[PDB]
Amino acid sequence: VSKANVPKIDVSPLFGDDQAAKMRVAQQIDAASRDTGFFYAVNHGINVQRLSQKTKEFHMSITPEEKWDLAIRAYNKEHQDQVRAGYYLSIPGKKAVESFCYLNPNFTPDHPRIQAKTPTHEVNVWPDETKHPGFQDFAEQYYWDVFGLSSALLKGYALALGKEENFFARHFKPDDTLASVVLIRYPYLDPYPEAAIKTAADGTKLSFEWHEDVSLITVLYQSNVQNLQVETAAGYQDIEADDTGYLINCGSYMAHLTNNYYKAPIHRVKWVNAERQSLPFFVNLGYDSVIDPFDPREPNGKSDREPLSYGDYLQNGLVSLINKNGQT
Ligand SMILES: CC1(C)S[C@@H]2[C@H](NC(=O)CCC[C@H](N)C(=O)O)C(=O)N2[C@H]1C(=O)O
Ligand SMILES: [Fe+3]
Repeated sequence: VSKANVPKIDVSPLFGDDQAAKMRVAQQIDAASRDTGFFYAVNHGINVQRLSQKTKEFHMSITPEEKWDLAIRAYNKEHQDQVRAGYYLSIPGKKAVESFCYLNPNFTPDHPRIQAKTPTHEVNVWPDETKHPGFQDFAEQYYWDVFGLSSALLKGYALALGKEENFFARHFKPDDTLASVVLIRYPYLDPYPEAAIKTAADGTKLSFEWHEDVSLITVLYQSNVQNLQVETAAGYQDIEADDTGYLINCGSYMAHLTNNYYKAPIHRVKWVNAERQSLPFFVNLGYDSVIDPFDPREPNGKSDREPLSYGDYLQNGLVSLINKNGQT
């Protein structure tokens, strides 16, 4: 198996005022996006060590009782209002992965989208502060930390496509973003349940099958355990691990916007029997956000694709990914 070319891009100029240096970052983002579709953002300014430690303490100390009380509707029929936010239980002997997903901390009972019961908007559920002291505080702060990194990255993508630097970021707002954080635990198990292992067409043992991301972009931190593969025309290629940088890739909304100029890379997760973390931040816009599709390959920049409001894209995409690859 060959190894993917995933360049490391110093993204620090995107927080600054040196415009020429920003263009030079933009060029690298363009090049990576038209090649394998992945790059590592380095010099990002987020304390990922603290992130890994706090996430570990939570995963390793939450109990079955707390998991039921936090479970999404798929695992607890009482919680019909939790479709996105809450705990995704493992099933001993059958399902290895478990995770905790949370949304915009600004989604409160007094938020207009909650009052209106708009789909994909939910109020986060949290564990008891006395049993997990400082966890909600850390998790909400991390949301805004990685929100800030994603804002800067969206400036890079805009400049890379020949747009003003707020083309995407102007729709990425703290008051209505549907972005989500998912704290995924991949456990070490001995014996490892065979039902939790899928076999690809090419024979590779997998934890999660091929998919495109339902997102504009995805901003991913992972433990230093190699697991990801990206599909190319010549077959799947291994993405090497790096637990100091963020792995960045486009989702299918970007592919729609750019008439597939920046494709949503197809990727899968190899099975690896090792305790590790996968912590994606899915960059989603607002429910009513609409970006006019364009084609950077045509001089006029025009395309025949219909504008697609982000809320409808997200609702349709989340259901489709569950139906294709299963309940996570
Ligand atoms: C490869 C990924 C980063 S992406 C893939 C898969 N992703 C999803 O199911 C999307 C969940 C989105 C979230 N509940 C929401 O409401 O927005 C997952 O988990 N996987 C991760 C992994 O398996 O490590
Ligand atoms: Fe993915």
